[PDB]
Amino acid sequence: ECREYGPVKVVA
Amino acid sequence: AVCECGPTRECK
Repeated sequence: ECREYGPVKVVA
Repeated sequence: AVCECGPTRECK
């Protein structure tokens, strides 16, 4: 599952 | 986890 916040995107 | 911001990327 990944999340995108503004210009940054995280994946876990 | 790892996050990517623009052309650069960072973890933790």
